[PDB]
Amino acid sequence: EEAPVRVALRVRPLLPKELLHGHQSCLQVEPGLGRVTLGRDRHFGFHVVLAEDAGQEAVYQACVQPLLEAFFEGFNATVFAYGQTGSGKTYTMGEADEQGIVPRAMAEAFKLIDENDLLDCLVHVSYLEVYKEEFRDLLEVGTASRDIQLREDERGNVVLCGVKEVDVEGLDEVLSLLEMGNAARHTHLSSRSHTVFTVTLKQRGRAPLLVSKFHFVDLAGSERVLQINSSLLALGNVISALGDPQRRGSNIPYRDSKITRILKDSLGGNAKTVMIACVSPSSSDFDETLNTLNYASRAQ
Ligand SMILES: Nc1ncnc2c1ncn2[C@@H]1O[C@H](COP(=O)(O)OP(=O)(O)O)[C@@H](O)[C@H]1O
Ligand SMILES: [Mg+2]
Repeated sequence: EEAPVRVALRVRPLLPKELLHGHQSCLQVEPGLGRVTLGRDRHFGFHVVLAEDAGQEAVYQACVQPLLEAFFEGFNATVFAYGQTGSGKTYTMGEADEQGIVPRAMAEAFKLIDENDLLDCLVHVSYLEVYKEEFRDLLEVGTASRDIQLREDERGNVVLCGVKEVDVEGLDEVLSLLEMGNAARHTHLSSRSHTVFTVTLKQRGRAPLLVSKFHFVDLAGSERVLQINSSLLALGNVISALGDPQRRGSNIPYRDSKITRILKDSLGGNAKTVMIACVSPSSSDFDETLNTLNYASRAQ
């Protein structure tokens, strides 16, 4: 009935391009100790640390599978990928073998539905982009931003008005929708916008209403030019508050951004949340890697 935000760090390999430009790793990663060392003497610990050799299935098992279980119990869940552009958020979240979190979680969801034969289940999905505090519905997109509203009901549940929700019965249908949403996003950068893929599960007793939501979010790139003036800083403020024993029982400032408002019922409290902080090990990215390590640390 209450749980901390779980923070996972994912370190990707140094990329060919980075190697060819003369860069080398500035991170020593110790997965079994749950920790990393930046440069010579900057040490950071996280709930889960995944090294460059951790494959997609390993990330999914470490970070996401336990959310999937709470989702079917009727808890809300979110997994978000955070980090600078180029760090591996999209690769990790898998919405665009090498398949990422979304296809694996959806594959498992439909198997669970098949297994729970005493429940009658309905699943629908929405797929939204947030850019400069305006929504675009990627499954419609003929939808004016002004016609999508984010509200909250009396029981604290987030209510979307004007967003397309599509019933799905299998992974094939989910993959098809993701392909079209991703096509629709282009015909403004993907690294300056957030995307939110929301899966809603409605379960009723007898013969395959408890309602839960699982959000999969691929956040805007965290890089900075160098107080709360950005959606990433609003999200960081919220997760900081939740992780702070003095602040966590006080008023959590969800209202500051659309991203924190849409996740309000699915971020800490009674919901289960995992942040996957993605980092480049490249020495060329030292400063942004430090920024992400520090941001992720504030959530613990
Ligand atoms: N864990 C990983 N293993 C191998 N390649 C990766 C990994 N993470 C990211 N990459 C690659 O690094 C590049 C940037 O990844 P991407 O997912 O686009 O990052 P972001 O979404 O954070 O900008 C892509 O070419 C991607 O294939
Ligand atoms: Mg990306």
